[PDB]
Amino acid sequence: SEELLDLFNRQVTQEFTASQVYLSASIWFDQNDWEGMAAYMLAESAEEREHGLGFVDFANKRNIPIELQAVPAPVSCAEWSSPEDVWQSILELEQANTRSLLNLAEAASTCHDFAVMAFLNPFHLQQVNEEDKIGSILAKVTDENRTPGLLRSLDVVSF
Amino acid sequence: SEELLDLFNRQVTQEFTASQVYLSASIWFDQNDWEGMAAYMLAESAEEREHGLGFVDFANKRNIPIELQAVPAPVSCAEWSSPEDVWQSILELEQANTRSLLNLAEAASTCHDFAVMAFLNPFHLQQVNEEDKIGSILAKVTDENRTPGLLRSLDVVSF
Amino acid sequence: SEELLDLFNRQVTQEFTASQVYLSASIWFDQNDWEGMAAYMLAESAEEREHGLGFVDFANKRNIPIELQAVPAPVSCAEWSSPEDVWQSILELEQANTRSLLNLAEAASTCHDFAVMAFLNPFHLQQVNEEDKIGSILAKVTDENRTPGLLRSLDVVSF
Amino acid sequence: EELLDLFNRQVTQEFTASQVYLSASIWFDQNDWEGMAAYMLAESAEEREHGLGFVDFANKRNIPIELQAVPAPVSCAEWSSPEDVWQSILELEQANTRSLLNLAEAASTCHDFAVMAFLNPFHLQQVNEEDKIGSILAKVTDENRTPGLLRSLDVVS
Amino acid sequence: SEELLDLFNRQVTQEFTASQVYLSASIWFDQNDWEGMAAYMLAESAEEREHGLGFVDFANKRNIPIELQAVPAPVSCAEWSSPEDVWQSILELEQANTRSLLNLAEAASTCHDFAVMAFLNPFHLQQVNEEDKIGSILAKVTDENRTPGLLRSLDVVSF
Ligand SMILES: [Fe+3]
Ligand SMILES: [Fe+3]
Ligand SMILES: [Fe+3]
Ligand SMILES: [Fe+3]
Ligand SMILES: [Fe+3]
Ligand SMILES: [Fe+3]
Ligand SMILES: [Fe+3]
Ligand SMILES: [Fe+3]
Ligand SMILES: [Fe+3]
Ligand SMILES: [Fe+3]
Ligand SMILES: [Fe+3]
Ligand SMILES: [Fe+3]
Ligand SMILES: [Fe+3]
Ligand SMILES: [Fe+3]
Ligand SMILES: [Fe+3]
Ligand SMILES: [Fe+3]
Ligand SMILES: [Fe+3]
Ligand SMILES: [Fe+3]
Ligand SMILES: [Fe+3]
Repeated sequence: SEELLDLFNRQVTQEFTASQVYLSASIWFDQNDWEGMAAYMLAESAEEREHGLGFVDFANKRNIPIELQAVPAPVSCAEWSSPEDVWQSILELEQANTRSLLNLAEAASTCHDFAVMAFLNPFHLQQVNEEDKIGSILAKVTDENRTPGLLRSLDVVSF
Repeated sequence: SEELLDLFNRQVTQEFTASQVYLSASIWFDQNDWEGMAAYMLAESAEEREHGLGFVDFANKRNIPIELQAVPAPVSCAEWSSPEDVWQSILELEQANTRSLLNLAEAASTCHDFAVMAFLNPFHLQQVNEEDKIGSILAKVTDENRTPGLLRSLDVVSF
Repeated sequence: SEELLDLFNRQVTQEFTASQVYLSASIWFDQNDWEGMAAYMLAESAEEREHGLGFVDFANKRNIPIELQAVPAPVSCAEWSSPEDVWQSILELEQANTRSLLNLAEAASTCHDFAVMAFLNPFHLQQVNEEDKIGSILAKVTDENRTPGLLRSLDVVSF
Repeated sequence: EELLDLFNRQVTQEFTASQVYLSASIWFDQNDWEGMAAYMLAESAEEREHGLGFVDFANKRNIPIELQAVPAPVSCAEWSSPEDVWQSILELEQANTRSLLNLAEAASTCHDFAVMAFLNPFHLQQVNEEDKIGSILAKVTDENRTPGLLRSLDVVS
Repeated sequence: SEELLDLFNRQVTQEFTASQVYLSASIWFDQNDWEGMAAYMLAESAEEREHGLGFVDFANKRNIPIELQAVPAPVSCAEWSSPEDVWQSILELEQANTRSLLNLAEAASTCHDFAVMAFLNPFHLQQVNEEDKIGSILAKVTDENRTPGLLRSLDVVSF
């Protein structure tokens, strides 16, 4: 019971942690003049914030008390020295959002909490699409960057 | 007091000097068949002329006498043998426009000339955006030109 | 700063003093059948009251207490005998308004009151425009009035 | 090529004229002739467009252009009334016309039919311009015979 | 006199010869799967036909008898083994159209035939723009083809 409350609460922190990692990725791309990839990251930073606010709003409706935790400093921007490194961290970040949601669904399932299971369904399916989209961008970036300059030519055109 | 008059007057010459450097860059790019970069430079040549005319118009309103100086021949087109060289001179040129405006703001500040400080504010912020935009283009051009031909393929698509 | 609060209060008084002086000019012009110059003066009497109202609204928001002072009786109308005299008094009035504003900005700058200085900026620039416009009308009035009846032909035309 | 040199000098002459027009705009604004000031500011932008048109044709025709300094205007020092300013501007347009005719004579000697064709609309624009300027100068010279009267007509044009 | 008739007549053959060379270039590009460059050539083939018909129409109006000559087989498509070779032949072809028009203008000039000189003026200026545009495309193609594959990537995007 309490475990469900705790995992709901942790989900909000995970989505806001992901919002800040995406903002860090936007900064790294703008600082290195990848304005197209920076705008994509900034849009995802706002979207993850929206995911967190949806969990807050449902929790309030369901009388699940939310206590906002610290949103950790992103520190993957330590590692990053090329756009591949940034997109690989973003892929790992979406995988962690997916695992957080599955853990939460498992707790709900154990509790027979059908309303929380229902609420999570569109997020499970969102995550499938997000991991697919980021996986695909990572593949494109890794392939284009085999030729000097070429990756730039595709921040400019796409994004 | 007089120093403020002189620096106002010099600002007009700096913006018209920059207008002519951008026209020289347009010529170098058209002569070398970079029609996209040439059209960007020609647009900036007109914009710097507009900055100079705004300083003339304010000076007339504020009874700061303007005496138009010679606009020097651009001679950076000596150096240029690749688009990187052109964009690097343009970056240096915007940095000199920014320094000219800051010197002018310092004189105004010393004189407690609040109207001239206010007038300069949108130009300080314009310059921040211009140095950022030219820095970013220079980075893109330097990276694309690591592969023969590739830079061309992006005059054509962007610009 | 007592100085800064008093000068803010004084600025409201100066804008309302100027409103009344413009209304006095409108009466002189209407009495002497210069209906075009009267309507100009009436529009400016309303604009200077809007300036004073702008200062009262910002003072209220910034917790600057406003004590409304008397708006003195205009005295120049006792001595005006031609349009040139009236326009010369309005130029002087505008020069006063600008001095009052620069005094207030000097007090704000000493107090490092960044918000008050930022509020004043559009008024600094408006005064450059108003002094230029009045000085140019005064110049046209003074030249046209060298031929009998010619200035009348220009209240009728412009205004 | 004296042809090449004259084509470069034409760019410099148009930008020289742009600056002389801007200097006339400033003398008029300083002296509260805002109407005549706006006419000269428009001409200053038009002359810069004539120079840009020359640069563009030279780039297409592979005529190398090397931008020269644009000399500071000096006729403002002597102006004391609008008639002086307008008289300098008529002299400036006569100089622009002469520069175009010198370029056209070299193109004709060279049998450069493309450059002669390119110049034709500029020869006709100069006729129109010298006419308009000579007409305004005549109107200003006549109106300024009565004190104040010229002013009364800046404000109405 | 007769020389003017002959050179008018030869101009029609030159424009129709150029129409067929452009059609040959379209075929070579379609056969080698350069559909963007093929469509440009086909458009120029129709345009040169239009230039020839304009000369026919003026000649009819001016009572210059036209006798249509054989339009020669294009045989530059012998040489061609890369798009650079095609564009270089097209540049040479526009240079020959320009020379044909200048020869014709010289004959008209000698004859003091002011109507034929006037008629040719827009064609002299068309040619300046055409040689500039083809020169520029040739430069782009020669530079892009320094990297395998890259030129293709710009038939697809431009054209
Ligand atoms: Fe997302
Ligand atoms: Fe997304
Ligand atoms: Fe999320
Ligand atoms: Fe996500
Ligand atoms: Fe700019
Ligand atoms: Fe720009
Ligand atoms: Fe500038
Ligand atoms: Fe700039
Ligand atoms: Fe006002
Ligand atoms: Fe006003
Ligand atoms: Fe006021
Ligand atoms: Fe006022
Ligand atoms: Fe003109
Ligand atoms: Fe001109
Ligand atoms: Fe002109
Ligand atoms: Fe064509
Ligand atoms: Fe074409
Ligand atoms: Fe043709
Ligand atoms: Fe052609």
